[PDB]
Amino acid sequence: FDMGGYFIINGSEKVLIAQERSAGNIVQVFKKAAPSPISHVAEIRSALEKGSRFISTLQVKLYGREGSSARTIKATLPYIKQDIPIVIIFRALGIIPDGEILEHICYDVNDWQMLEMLKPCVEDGFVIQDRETALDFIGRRGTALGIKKEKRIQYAKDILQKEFLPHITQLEGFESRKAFFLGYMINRLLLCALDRKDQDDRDHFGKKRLDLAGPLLAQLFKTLFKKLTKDIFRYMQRTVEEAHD
Amino acid sequence: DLDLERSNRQVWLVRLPMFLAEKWRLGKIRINKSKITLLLNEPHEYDLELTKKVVENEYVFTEQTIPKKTAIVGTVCHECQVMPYHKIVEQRRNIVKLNNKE
Amino acid sequence: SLMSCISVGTDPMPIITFLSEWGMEPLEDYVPHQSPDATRVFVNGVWHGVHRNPARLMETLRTLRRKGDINPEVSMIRDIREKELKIFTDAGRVYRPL
Amino acid sequence: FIKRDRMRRNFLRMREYNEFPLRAIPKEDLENMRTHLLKFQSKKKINPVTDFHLPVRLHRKRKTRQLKVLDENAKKLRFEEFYPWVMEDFYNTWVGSYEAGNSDSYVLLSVEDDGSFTMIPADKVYKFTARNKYATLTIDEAEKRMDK
Amino acid sequence: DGPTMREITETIAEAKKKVLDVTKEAQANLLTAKHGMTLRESFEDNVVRFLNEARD
Amino acid sequence: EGLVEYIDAEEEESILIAMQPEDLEPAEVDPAKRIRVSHHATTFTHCEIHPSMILGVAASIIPFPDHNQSPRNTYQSAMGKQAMGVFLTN
Amino acid sequence: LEPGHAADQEQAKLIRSAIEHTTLKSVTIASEIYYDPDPRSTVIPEDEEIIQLHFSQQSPWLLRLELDRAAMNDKDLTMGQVGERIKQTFKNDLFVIWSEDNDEKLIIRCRVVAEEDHMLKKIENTMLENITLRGVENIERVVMMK
Amino acid sequence: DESAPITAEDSWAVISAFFREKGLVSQQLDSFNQFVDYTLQDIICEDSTLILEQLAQISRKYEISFGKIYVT
Amino acid sequence: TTFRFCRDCNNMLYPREDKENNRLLFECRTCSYVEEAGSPLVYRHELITNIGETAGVVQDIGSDPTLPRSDRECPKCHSRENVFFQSQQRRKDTSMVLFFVCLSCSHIFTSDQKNK
Amino acid sequence: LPHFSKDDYSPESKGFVENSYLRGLTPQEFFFHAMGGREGLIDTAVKTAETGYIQR
Ligand SMILES: [Zn+2]
Ligand SMILES: [Zn+2]
Repeated sequence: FDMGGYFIINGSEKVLIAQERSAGNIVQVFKKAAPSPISHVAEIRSALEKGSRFISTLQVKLYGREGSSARTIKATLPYIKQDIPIVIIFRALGIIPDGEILEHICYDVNDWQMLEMLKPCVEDGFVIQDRETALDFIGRRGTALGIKKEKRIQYAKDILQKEFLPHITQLEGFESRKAFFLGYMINRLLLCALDRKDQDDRDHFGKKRLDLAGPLLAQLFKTLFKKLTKDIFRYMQRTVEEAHD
Repeated sequence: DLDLERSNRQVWLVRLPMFLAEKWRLGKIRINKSKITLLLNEPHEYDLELTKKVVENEYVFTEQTIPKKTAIVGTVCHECQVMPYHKIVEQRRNIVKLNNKE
Repeated sequence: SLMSCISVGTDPMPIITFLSEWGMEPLEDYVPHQSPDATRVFVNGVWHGVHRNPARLMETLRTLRRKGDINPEVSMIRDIREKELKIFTDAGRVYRPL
Repeated sequence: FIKRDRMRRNFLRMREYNEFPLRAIPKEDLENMRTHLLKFQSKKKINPVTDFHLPVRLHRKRKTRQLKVLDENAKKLRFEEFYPWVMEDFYNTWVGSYEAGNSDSYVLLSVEDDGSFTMIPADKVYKFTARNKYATLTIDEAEKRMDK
Repeated sequence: DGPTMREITETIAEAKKKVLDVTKEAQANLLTAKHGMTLRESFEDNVVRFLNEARD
Repeated sequence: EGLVEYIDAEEEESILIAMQPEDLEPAEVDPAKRIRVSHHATTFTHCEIHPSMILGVAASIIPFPDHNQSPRNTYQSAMGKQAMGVFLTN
Repeated sequence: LEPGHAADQEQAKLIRSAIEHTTLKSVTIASEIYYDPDPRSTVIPEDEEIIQLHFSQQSPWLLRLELDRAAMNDKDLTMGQVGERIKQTFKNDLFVIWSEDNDEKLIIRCRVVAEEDHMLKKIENTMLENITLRGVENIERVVMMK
Repeated sequence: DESAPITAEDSWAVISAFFREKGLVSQQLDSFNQFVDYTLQDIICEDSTLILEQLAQISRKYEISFGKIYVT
Repeated sequence: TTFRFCRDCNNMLYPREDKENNRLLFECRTCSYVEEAGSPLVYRHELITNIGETAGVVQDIGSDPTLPRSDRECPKCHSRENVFFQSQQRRKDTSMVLFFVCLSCSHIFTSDQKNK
Repeated sequence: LPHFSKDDYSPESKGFVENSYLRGLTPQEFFFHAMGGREGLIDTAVKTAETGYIQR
């Protein structure tokens, strides 16, 4: 009748209680009832399926309360300090014209409301009209360790190809795909701002993920294995540097 | 010294299935006047759909600051796609879903 | 609850490979003006492309899901109003037999 | 109204056409030239290379014992070729970029004079963009003009 | 007793008919809410009031 | 053979589940039995194996928990984790 | 209330109409902007009736808006007293016209002495938010209770 | 017959055929077994390669990589 | 409100006042593309929004098992087989007026007896 | 619950328990009753936790 399903350490029967956490790689939208200038927040915790355990999270913010005009949209980027508008990021992804931007965000030409709320972002996107000036803009905005501009434009492009949206993939050339996904997130944010969809519920049990011994021992054995490799290499460098056997 | 050879050549772009494409890594196309097929060598015949009729702003070039030898081939004439004893191909497609590790 | 279990996670690669064989257009070739009524396909939150026939494709994936080819732990949802089709094969989900 | 626990005894007591051939070009021409694709991003339907005028030019623009990380092959060869090409005259500008995803399976059916066709496997595919239509910019002038 | 059980069944049944009638009048957009609340709030107050009245 | 299927909480949003099989599937009373719902819904895609399975391990020991209030089921579910008994034979 | 005016509903309706906050946005169904260069003549064929009446150097740009008659009832208002409020708000820089209560469509039009559209849009925000038609601040939903 | 509809009590049999297969605590055993089977090889193979860069004045290098892990 | 885009530039056409002929125009500030005006309307706010209540209506709406079924006949084809659902516009002041969707001609006829 | 239809405003589907403790309860009613019980326990716990601080 012994069901098993536990461990034995130092003669003690230890049990690993199932942990509970939230899921990732899902676009979420929430409201802000505080006097903050941000009205709706589009959070999305991006991470790979296996390895590294990514924590970077993308956020697309909608500024301006209801009633007031000039409600622009600005999304934050990792390693970049201040927030960057969505249209400028679209310029940095290779899409220069604005009709294509409105074609990626809103998928219905008959609807005039979303396109109407896109106007201020098309104005700031009119201020910066070039892809190279957008790459230099994100290069000058965040991460000042590049010093040189020629390395900060290519470094910013590598940020847009690697750190920007870790999921899907991290190779070069997938900027069109990420442009469509970004326009999808903006479509969900503005579509949630038009009172057509309720705030995303976090209490839905389907959006929750449990962790048994598998994931826990995966994180633990992963970190311990990394430390093991680092220590072994440390012994290698000590051996070749001190010149011994 | 880039030179456009002709560009007048008309080329058709094809999206092939993976086994025949990797096999190509000869047949006879039968144009039926708005439905065209393909009689491969023994083996199957394949209907190729007129994927995109008008296909402008698309061309084909080849290659023989660092300038290199560039040659222009021809214009793209029609966007196409090959469509498919099909039970064996369906079983092979069901059979590819059986990959495992040691 | 007495019949509740926790998923373990499978491999999404054979499913993504199987979708493109029935005409699943990639995402980079998408034009909303040439295909407005196309149903978006989502695999673990990743948008790989759309498809202009979600009925026959969904019936195929369901029939192949009931025969035992695809792991039953994978949960597939087809939101009609949202016009989406989410596919979840990640570990941690709690399911129950019915 | 009671739990039936005698199921062991109950179960024990109960049980016109036109055919044209295809051919594979010898691999010598495939070893001489690599076939790439062209796709424009200017919305204008026509835009041929004859209307692109001439001369058309497409050209590509102390420490002790330590540690290295690593990297693989094809990704490194694609990473070292980070110089995109451009086609111009002497003015229209077209600057292309890689597409990568549209590799997969792409076979070319080049039509010759006869009804037969010549199939060539596509190496890569690039998206050309018409650059510098309006002709304007600024850099620091736009960084100071955006601070108003 | 039996007759009391039938009187309870009819009591609840009458309240169910009332909630169905107010439900049809609300779906037909024939009921205007009072000042201070909306249509859904007044409808829920009427349904809850009828159910608590039948239970009491 | 395609006779039973697992369903999480995400797919549960897009299915219609029936409680009892022989009470809600076929199409059409003693006053001691409880009053149930009707079978006006036709598009039943799935059916519950048995409702008594929604309870946990501790609540399963409760006799007739339907006729008992919920907080008593919780208190009994808490006292069931400390009663004297025989855990194993070894 | 006062002991003299007790058990009276109309008096309480006057008190409620004297303290309950009301704004111009409350009565507004929609607004729209038009380019109409000639100050007097209007391209719009309907509003011509208004043009005929309310008339008998300025901005070519027109700001126009429509009110809910039900809002004009629930919150007792007069197109006249509204136009009075705006006129005594912006004073003379903004010319004003408003439709009659008899009109089955409530219309209000306004003009001014880069593009004029942006100026009008600013004035739109001021109109909706910063105008209170009647009632003292921070008072809502006055409920009659016996 | 064999094609007759089932009843409410019959469902209990199904539940039996469930607990005979899984067991009351099968999620921990399946998750742990899958961890031992695949997670070990995945963690070992995902970051096994480490190289030392040696300089001399002719360049030199060294490498250590982990392969198939073995459990006892 | 339903503005156009430039040619080649594809940028939005900001309104430009024509003081010479005194008429509205549509310009692109990047280039020199200015087209005439077919309407004096420029901006419409529309405060009280009533659209979006019937959102998300698809050709395959009749195959939804989660949706209910009614027996009321259509005013057009007179088909008693239809699927009804309330407004899709989610808001506090949204009425509970049903929306009937016939399963034959795909017509959307409501149940409001006051205003139709 | 996923056992009823969408846009259902009937009182039975919205939480009305027409059965009694003498004849048992249905699952869709026992679930809501469990929600009310857990809510009662949580509310009592919070009222006590704040009652102590107020007392001090
Ligand atoms: Zn332009
Ligand atoms: Zn009809």
